[PDB]
Amino acid sequence: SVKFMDQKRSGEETVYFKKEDEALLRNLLANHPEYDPKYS
Amino acid sequence: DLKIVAARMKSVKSIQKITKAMKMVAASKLRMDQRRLENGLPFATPVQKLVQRIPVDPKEKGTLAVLALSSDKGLCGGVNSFVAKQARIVIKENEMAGNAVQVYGVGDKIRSALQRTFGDRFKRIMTEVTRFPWNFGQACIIADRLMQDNPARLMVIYNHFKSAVAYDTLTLNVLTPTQAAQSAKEQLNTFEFEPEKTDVWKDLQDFYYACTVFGCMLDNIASEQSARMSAMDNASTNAGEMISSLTLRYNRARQAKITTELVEIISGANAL
Amino acid sequence: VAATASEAAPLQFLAPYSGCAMGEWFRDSGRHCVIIYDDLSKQATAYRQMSLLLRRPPGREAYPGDVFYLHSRLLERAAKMGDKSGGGSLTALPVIETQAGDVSAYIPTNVISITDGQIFLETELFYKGIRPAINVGLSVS
Amino acid sequence: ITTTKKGSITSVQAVYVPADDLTDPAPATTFAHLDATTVLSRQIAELGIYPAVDPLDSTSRMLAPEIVGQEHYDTARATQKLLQDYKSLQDIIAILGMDELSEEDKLVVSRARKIQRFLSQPFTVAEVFTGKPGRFVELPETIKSAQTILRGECDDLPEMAFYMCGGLEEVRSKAVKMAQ
Repeated sequence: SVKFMDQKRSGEETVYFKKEDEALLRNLLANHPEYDPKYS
Repeated sequence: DLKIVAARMKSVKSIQKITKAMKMVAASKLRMDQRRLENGLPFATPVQKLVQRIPVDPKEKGTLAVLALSSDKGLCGGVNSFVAKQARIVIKENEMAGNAVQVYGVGDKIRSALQRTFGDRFKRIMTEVTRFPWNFGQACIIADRLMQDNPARLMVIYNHFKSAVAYDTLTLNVLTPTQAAQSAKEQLNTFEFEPEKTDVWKDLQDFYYACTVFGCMLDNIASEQSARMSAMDNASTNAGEMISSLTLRYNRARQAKITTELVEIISGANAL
Repeated sequence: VAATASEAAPLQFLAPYSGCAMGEWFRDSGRHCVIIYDDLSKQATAYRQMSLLLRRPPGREAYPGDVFYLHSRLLERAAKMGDKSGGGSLTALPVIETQAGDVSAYIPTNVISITDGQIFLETELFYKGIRPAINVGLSVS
Repeated sequence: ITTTKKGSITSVQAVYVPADDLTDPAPATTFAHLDATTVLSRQIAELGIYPAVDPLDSTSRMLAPEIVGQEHYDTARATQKLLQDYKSLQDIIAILGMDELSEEDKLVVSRARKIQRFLSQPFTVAEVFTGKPGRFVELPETIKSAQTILRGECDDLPEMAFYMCGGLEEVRSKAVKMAQ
């Protein structure tokens, strides 16, 4: 119950925020071109 | 030991608390879902009855398409279990005669239930439908997807919401254009169609598909919420029982620790 | 045979043995007698008292190791003598009080390892209304 | 107690465990001297299973494939894996329920309950307080039955058909009689 809940929580959070990080990495360089090395 | 039992008690107490909270939340959601049903069922019943006047035989041979409605969240009791059971029954009954079966689904639970056994028959699956409130626009998309893949016979599996503590699984043999062209529609001759029947039938049929999906999904949602409340009740009760047992064990271990430490001190004091 | 709470601990430690000695007369004579002990655990507590006051080393739940020998001395006298030893008998219905139905404790398990049976009683069945509250899946013979 | 070049002593020792505590010094010390082990449990006896052997705490040194065959070894290890996978779900079944589980886990639970009930034998000496006659069971029949239960050739049968039946022919006959 303890290790069960802890590992379930860790996996769920990991998956959710991995998806979100994939989307943010897709949409980053457009909205912040000052960091984009294409324009440097 | 002690740390083990204490940690377990803490976890189970948290589980019980969250379970009661989710119970109240599900009760509120069930109120709103009953309201949605009471407002949105009259929109669907009339055309369904009008086309159900045309009797559909479920023994017809042809490419069957099974639309199984389900949920995306867990802790819904066992409604999706019964849905998938009925779907397996239907597939195993209709695949013997030789009817090539296709499977459409709504929700990830039916997908997880039937992936290993009937995953070589899926055609199109939708999910994340219960995030926002159910609406006719959500149903029209699924109806259009069904019509673009026009099969010879369609079945719809869902859960009827009888009362807050009672549901019922059903299967709707749904009419299709192939089954409509094979009938002269003599049963509708009593009805005066303002446009001619041949011109209005395809639109009445699309409306029928949409209304069917709409009503079926509303009933399934209500049944889901009722089962969720029941499951939260049972889980909180079981958590209380486990808490009682763990409390007994904790007190036993506490007494043992005290006695052991004290005996150690005394034996070290008398060996001088 | 009364050895109550106001009485000293040696008398509680004895009284079971005195009752068994009174029953041995019927057993040897060929007469049949039954002895009931209320509760044996109290006797174990008295023995624990006398032992700790003699500076002896405690053990599990502070009970010494000579508790099993105590109860077994007491209970092995209950016997069905043979055709040549008169033919008498001596039953024994010892009684034990648990705490929250725990029979995985030390004294209950010490006595279950000595007896030829078990009659269990529950608080659920006694609070519901079922009286005598004799469970049947746990009770054996 | 030891086999030597002169003769041999096989020994079968019953070791009490006070207060159901296996961490007590006496059984803890005794574990180191044994070549084979059989740990009985009260949790399993309350389910009516007899002999109440816990097959996970039980172990042995004569299970390797260099002594027994690889079919025996593989069947035993598959059974142990199954029972451990069932043990790992006890908490989530007690709190939430079987409905939360997937289909693989449900199949696992079914086969684990079946193989638990199948590892239950009515002895001859128990006839005095059980009534049912004794059932001697050879080893190859046990292995075939375990193989069949693990493969999935006995999922159609009920769960209470494996209780005190010995081999599988008795299980199928009892399932037939229970169909009525």
